Amino acid sequence: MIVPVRCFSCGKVVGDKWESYLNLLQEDELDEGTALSRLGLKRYCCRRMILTHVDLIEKFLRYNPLEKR
Amino acid sequence: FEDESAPITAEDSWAVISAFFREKGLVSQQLDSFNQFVDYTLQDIICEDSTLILEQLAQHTTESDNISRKYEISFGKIYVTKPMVNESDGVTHALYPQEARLRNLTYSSGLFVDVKKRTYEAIDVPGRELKYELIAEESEGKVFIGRLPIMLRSKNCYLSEATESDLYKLKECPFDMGGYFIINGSEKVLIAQERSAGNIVQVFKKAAPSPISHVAEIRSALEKGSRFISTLQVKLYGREGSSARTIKATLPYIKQDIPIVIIFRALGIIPDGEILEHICYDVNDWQMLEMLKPCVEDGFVIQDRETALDFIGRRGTALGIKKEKRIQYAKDILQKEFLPHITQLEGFESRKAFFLGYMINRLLLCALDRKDQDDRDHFGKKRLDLAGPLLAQLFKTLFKKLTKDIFRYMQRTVEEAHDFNMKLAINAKTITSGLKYALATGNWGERAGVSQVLNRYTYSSTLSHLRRTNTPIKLAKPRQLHNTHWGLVCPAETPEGQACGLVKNLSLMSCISVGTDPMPIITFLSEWGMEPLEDYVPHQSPDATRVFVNGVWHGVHRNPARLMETLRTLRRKGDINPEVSMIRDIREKELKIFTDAGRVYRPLFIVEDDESLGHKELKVRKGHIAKLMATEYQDIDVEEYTWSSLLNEGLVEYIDAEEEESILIAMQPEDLEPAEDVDPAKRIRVSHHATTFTHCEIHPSMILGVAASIIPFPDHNQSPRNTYQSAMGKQAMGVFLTNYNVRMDTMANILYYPQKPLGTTRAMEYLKFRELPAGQNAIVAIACYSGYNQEDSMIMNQSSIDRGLFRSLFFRSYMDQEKKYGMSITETFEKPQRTNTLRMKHGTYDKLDDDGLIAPGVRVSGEDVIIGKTTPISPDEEELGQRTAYHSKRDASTPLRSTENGIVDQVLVTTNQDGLKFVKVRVRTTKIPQIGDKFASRHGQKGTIGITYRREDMPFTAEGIVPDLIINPHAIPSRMTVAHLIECLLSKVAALSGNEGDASPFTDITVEGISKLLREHGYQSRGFEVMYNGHTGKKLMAQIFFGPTYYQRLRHMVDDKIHARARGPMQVLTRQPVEGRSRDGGLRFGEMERDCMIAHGAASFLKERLMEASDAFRVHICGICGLMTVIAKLNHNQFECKGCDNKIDIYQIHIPYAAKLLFQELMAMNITPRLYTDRSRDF
Amino acid sequence: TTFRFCRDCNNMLYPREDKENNRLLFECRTCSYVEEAGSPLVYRHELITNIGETAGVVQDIGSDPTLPRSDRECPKCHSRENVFFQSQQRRKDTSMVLFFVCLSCSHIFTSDQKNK
DNA sequence: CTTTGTCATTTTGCAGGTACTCTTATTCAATAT
RNA sequence: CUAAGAGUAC
DNA sequence: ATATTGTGCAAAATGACAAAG
Ligand SMILES: [Zn+2]
Ligand SMILES: [Zn+2]
Ligand SMILES: [Zn+2]
Ligand SMILES: [Zn+2]
Repeated sequence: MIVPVRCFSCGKVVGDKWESYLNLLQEDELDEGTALSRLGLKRYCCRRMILTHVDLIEKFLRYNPLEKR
Repeated sequence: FEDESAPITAEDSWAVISAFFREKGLVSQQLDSFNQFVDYTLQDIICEDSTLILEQLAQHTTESDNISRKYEISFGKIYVTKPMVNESDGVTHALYPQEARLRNLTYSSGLFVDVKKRTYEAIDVPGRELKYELIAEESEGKVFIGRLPIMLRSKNCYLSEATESDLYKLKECPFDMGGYFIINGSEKVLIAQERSAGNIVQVFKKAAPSPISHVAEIRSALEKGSRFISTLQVKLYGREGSSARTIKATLPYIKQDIPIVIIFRALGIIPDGEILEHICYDVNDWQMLEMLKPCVEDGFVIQDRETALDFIGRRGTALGIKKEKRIQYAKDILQKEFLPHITQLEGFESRKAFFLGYMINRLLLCALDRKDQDDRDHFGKKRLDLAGPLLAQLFKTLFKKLTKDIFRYMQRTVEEAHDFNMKLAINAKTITSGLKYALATGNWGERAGVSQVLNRYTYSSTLSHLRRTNTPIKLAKPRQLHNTHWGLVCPAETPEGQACGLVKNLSLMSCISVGTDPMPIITFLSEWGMEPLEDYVPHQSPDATRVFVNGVWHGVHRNPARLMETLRTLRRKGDINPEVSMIRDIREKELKIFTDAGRVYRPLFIVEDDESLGHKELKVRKGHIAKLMATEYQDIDVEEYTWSSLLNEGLVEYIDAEEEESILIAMQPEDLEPAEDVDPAKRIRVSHHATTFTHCEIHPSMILGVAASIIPFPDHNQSPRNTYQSAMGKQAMGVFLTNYNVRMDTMANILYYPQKPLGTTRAMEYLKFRELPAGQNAIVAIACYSGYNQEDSMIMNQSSIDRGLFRSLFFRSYMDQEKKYGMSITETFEKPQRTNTLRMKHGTYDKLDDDGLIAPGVRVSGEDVIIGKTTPISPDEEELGQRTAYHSKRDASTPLRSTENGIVDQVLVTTNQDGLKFVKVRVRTTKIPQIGDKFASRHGQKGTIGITYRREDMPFTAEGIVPDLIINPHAIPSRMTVAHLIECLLSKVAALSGNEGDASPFTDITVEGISKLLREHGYQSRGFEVMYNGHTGKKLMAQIFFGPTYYQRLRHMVDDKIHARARGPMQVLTRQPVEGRSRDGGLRFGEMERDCMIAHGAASFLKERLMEASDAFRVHICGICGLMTVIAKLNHNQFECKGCDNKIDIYQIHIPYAAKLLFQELMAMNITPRLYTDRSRDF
Repeated sequence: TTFRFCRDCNNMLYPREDKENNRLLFECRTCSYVEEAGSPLVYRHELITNIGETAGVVQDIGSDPTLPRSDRECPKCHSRENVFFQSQQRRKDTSMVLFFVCLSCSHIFTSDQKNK
């Protein structure tokens, strides 16, 4: 849905690295492993936390708001 | 690449597959069948029959009115509109599916037909033939005859042409695939019904006791006619040792098995030699002639066509034909009931005689041990009726009902001389209600379960449901996975229950033909040299191939090779519809062509000589792959190159099970096409040592279905584990649709953080599994840690749960309408008051505001009222202690489920079709995993949580990593789930390197390479890690298998199963506890539980269970008659049995109330179960 | 058995005893057509049948892609290539002897040993 | 002449145990008071 | 409430 | 305008029926 705040296994905060991760993938044309290493994700628990995330909230944001102010 | 005509590689075929799934989609068969039905089948149903002629004779007592009238009604073209809804106020507006779903409407569109009412008149002159003329009243005027429900995304739906942005605007998930109907706001899917094909001759050996040894039968049927089933059977009487072996045929509407020769002479073939030529095509086959002599000896007594016709007519079961007209009667039976699929016209007696000779020839071949009896399980002999044909036959019946009603109304009004009105003639409610009833409830009529509620638990669950086939349940073995099921249905996806094998799922690339008119192919055959059957004489053309089209022997050909070559060329260039299947059996010298609907087929690469390279090669080359890649990349300017382009240029072919008998398929191109130190880690493969291939598999992994395509490394698992995972992934919890927030579904479950698998297959990116995942990558350790994961239990990390592992949202929607019990007895949504309401529930009404609905945001618990409704009743009644005329309202509120609780997410208020207000209340709660919840890997390794440990108590590696899950080692060896271990290793490598593991089944990925990559990353090559005990910090003597693994949270949670009952509601009839946990019911103490208690010898406990725990009833009997007919006034202390006239010979007994009911039911059935309290005989 | 039909009405002919010459004589049962019997045999019954094992052989049997190929000697062409298949007599007790068709001369030869 | 055993039909009663959820539907239409 | 049906767990 | 009435075993039982006195 949206990037988890912390890694499930160890508890490292990875919710502040999603935008940096996407920026590294897109702007710098780094492959996933090097981007994950650059962000500081060394244990493969954190690496799977960020690597396998599916950002469904974007799809949710396409529908018009139910209660629009 | 650089070379345009270079051969493709095994990696290139996925491009082809992508193109296929770009043009077809996952539910192509549903939409195709429905579009075929709407475009052509409706018009055929309307035009067939549906010309109501009523000839009102003059009935002239006097010649002054000797005029005979003839009123005819005919139906012209049929118009089907876009889906629209009526309204209480009468305004009609367009209806969209995400209004039908919310308002419980039916996504249906009106049907109109152009009715032409003609009237003819004739002068009624006796003797003179009547001549009818128009009166110039040629009135014509479309009329509404009902509503056809529309399947979503079909050609007649609003969403067919919608783009992604439009779908988002219309509140429709772009991932939704359609292929289902909306009936009363419920999504209904039509399961493909399997049946045996028609117009196919099948020969079967019979059992020893029966006097008939072999039976050759055809289930003849005609698509463009009345669609009636007439079963012809040709039977060979007498066992092998018997001497009088006579062949007899079973004609319809005949009470006896007529000998075959009598039929042949009736059709017009008098000489014995001509009959034998019609049956046996070889003079040298004297065995068949010897076996056939008894039949002609039997029919020697008839030597004339008229005589044989009379013989048949005498046997006629109608028994309403005079002696002279029996001939005509027999003729009629031979013209309109014998082999209907050939023709219903006359002058084709030769064709039917030839077909009968062919059936007898097949039967004799089976009896002469020259061929085996036909396999009933051969999948090419089966057909799948999809939404198209099912709705076709249902609508045919329903429209026949409506037109019969029209004719009856017209006859009644002309007899009674009343005026005629079309609006009072047509009752659109007939068609509308019939279709709505058939789709709303599974029963397909006026079979069961034909239409089912679409499964929306998970995206893959919906995909699997939309491709499901059911076989209604002979001497066959239908449950087995047949050889012919290869590439058409999933080898491992079927329920474990009674439906095992009967319920099947389509392969990924399998499609069902929708049927085409065979006339163009017949014209092609006639033009290309097919000799007509009428002037066919077998002796002058012995080695002639018999050409069949849809089971109709149309003629013979003398050069079948050229005919097959040109037919293949025509189909490959698109001149013949690709769905048409053409089989050439060289040994039997036959050529069959099938164009009918329901045939299941799959696509394959075409292989030709390719003289340039001097060896067989695929027709597809790198240039076509490049064009497909370019088109795909453009979609994500060049000429578009789609799957249809591959089809048209003769690059890929559609093959069904029947044609698949006559081809050779290469498993993979790169290894089997080219003419012929190996890695020991790779699996062993055989070159087949044969180079005559005609086709190549696009990819072997395409033999799997939707659910099996999710399994990582399915070829490294025991097959039952694959079946278990296929069944269990539909229960996986994920995100079923992206618009779940605007749907008021009854139940919905969502993961907080769905994750795509680290080990993923190539086929799952056509299933959108990476976009809508149904699981999470948990760090799993295989260890005997604490003994709390024995016998399939699991240890889950409590700290992982605290941080959001496998957490879920759960939505439940309660619906409530206000109904008109009378013209002014409307129900009212309100907040009922104890002062003036009856039977108000014990829950709190305080959370309702003044419209009778809780407002979103309020926390609700079990038994609290969420919808407040009252119904008016008749006042001025006094009872119950506190019932007065003020209590004119009876409570009809809806409380929240007893066990459930949560936050009211949303409430929706609207009006129904009738215009009455109704509401839907959706309540949201959070399911957090706990002890007893069920989780499973993708390999059938199901298990519940035994216990949860916090992070400090879990074992840890030198890097501080702790597992999310610990599973027992003992689950591995017996089950042989090697794929689980391989997927864990591959996931560890992928997580370390940042790539994605390619866990496709039949790739050349070995554990050796994964181990080498893992070693390069700095870990032990086999996945073992030195772990430390959490409690003491000491090194564990054994190293632990450790790594990420994809797990699904299943729908079975312990909080939805826990249930206990001390005392509660009792059933009204038997005074026993009610059934079900939703009703606070009691547990069944079955028969064999009683048997176990008997074996234990605990009699008092058994009595206590059956009497004090369920139903103990004290009843009175008298000592004279053992009946319970004792009037007992306990307060007055007066007992009396009328009849016996006694008042002191009474006893009371404690018996189960079910026993008292049984004795009373025996008495009501005229039996006296007299009960006596003392012995009258010695033991 | 080599049955024959009447040439007058195309009906079956049946055996008949003769007294003047004591010879077998085939006669029609409806038009009384009479002729001599070519052979004294009038009935054959095969308990163990050998024919039908090679049934379905056609001049284009080699065009079948499902049939397996072989390089065994053709004892009329000495050619390598040929197609082969097992006995077509579907009795459950038949032998597994193979039959071969040369794609050049269309000579059917078996892999049997006792017969040779 | 009636048994007499004998096959070939007719009945004919059955078909694991618990448990959970949801959906629909309760005779249609014409006539007479 | 009753009934029928469908799906499912061991 | 609304109530009222137009399925596959497999054992058991049974019947038909060529031989026997
Ligand atoms: Zn971590
Ligand atoms: Zn009494
Ligand atoms: Zn003759
Ligand atoms: Zn040869």
